[PDB]
Amino acid sequence: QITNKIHFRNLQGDLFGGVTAAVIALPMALAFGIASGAGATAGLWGAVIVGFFAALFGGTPTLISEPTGPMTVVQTAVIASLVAADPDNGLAMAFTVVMMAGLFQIAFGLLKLGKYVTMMPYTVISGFMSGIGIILVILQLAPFLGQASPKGGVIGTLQALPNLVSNVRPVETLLALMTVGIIWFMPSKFAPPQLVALVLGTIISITLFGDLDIRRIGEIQAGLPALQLPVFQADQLQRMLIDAAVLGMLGCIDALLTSVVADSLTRTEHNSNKELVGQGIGNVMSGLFGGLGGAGATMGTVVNIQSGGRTALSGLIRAMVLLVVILGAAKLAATIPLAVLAGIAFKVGVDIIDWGFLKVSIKGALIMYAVIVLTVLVDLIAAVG
Ligand SMILES: CCCCCCCC/C=C/CCCCCCCC(=O)OC[C@H](O)CO
Ligand code: NA
Repeated sequence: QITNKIHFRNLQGDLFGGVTAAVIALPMALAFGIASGAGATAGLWGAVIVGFFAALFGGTPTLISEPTGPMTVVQTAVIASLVAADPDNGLAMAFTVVMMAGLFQIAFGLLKLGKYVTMMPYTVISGFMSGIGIILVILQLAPFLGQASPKGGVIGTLQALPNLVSNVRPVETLLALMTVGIIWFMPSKFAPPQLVALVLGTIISITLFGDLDIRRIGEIQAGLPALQLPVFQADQLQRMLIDAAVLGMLGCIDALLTSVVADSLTRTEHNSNKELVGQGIGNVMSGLFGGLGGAGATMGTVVNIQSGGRTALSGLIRAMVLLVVILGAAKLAATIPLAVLAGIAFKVGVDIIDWGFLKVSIKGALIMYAVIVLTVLVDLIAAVG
C-alpha cells in the first residue's frame, strides 16, 4: 500500500528478528558515531531513525537499514571538511547534507531510476569496498595507539604517526587487540561476537581498572531535538550538494545491493524505487534530528532473517528496541572504552575488505586495484587537506 509490507503474523519471527538486529546495530552504531566525529549519539539516532522510517516506508520487508560503514566513512570526511570550513555550523551543515542526500534518494526512486544502479560490475563494488575497509582500519590506527584521532584524518593521522609512535598507551592497544581477538576466535551464533566483545572489553576494565583509559564519555541523555537546515549561503554550499549527491547515490547502491541479498535468503523479490524512497525518508528524518546517514546493512539484515524476520515489523521492532535502549540505558555507554570500539570498528573494516579476490580477467584485476586506489585517494581528498 503506502508503506512497506507490515502484517501481524511473524509476531514471533519479527520479534526475534528485530531484537537480534538491534543488539547487532548497537556495538557498531556506537563505533561509527565516534569514528564519525559527530557524537556517539549521532550514530545511535541514525540507527533508530534511518532504521525505522526506511523500514516503515521501503520496499524490502526483511531490510535492516543503518549507518553502514561506507556511509560512515563518507560522512566522516564531509563532517571533517565542513567543520574545518565553519567550526560553528560544520556539523549542522553536515546534518543538512544528510537531509539533502535524503531528498536525492527520494527523487532517484520517484523517478524510475532504482532499476539500473544494479548494472554496477562486481569488480567495482569490490574495489570500493576494499577501499573503504582500508580507511576504516587506518582511522582505528590512532584509537589503537591509545591517543585520539588527529584532524587529517588519515593524512592528519599518517602525518602524526611519527611521535604518535612513542606517546603510546600499551594497555589500550592491548585492549584493542584483545577485542579483535574475542570477535575473531569464539566459535563457542547467538551471543553475537560484537556484543560479546563489547561487553567483555568493558568489564575487563576490572582487570585494567587501576589504569586510565579513554571511554565514551557521558552524553546527551534521552530525546533528540530538531536541527532544521543551516544550508548557509556557503562557499560551502556548492560543496554541500556534490556531497549530498555522492552520499545519496552511495546510499542507494548500498541499500539496494543488500536488498538483493535480502531477496536471496527469502526466495522473495523486492521493490527498488520504493526502497530508495524509504531510504530517502529515513535519511531526511535522521538528519533532521542529528542522526547519521544510513542505508541497508547486510550484517544487520541477514541476522534479522535467520532470526526469522519476514515483515517490515522486524524493522519497526528493531528501531523501537534500540530506542528504549538508548533512552533508558544511556548511562552504560559512558564506561565503554574507545579502544574496544576501535577494535570492533577495526574488524568491520578488516571484514569488508575483499580477499579471495586477492588470494578472472586481467581487466577486472586492474579495474579493482584502481578503484581501490581511487577510493582511498578521494576519501583522503574529501577531508579538507
Ligand atoms: C569510475 C568511477 C569511480 C568509481 C568509484 C566509486 C565506485 C562506486 C561505489 C560502489 C558502491 C558499492 C557499495 C557496496 C556495498 C555493498 C556491500 C555488501 O553488499 O556486502 C557487504 C559485505 O560485508 C562485504 O563483504
Ligand atoms: Na549493505
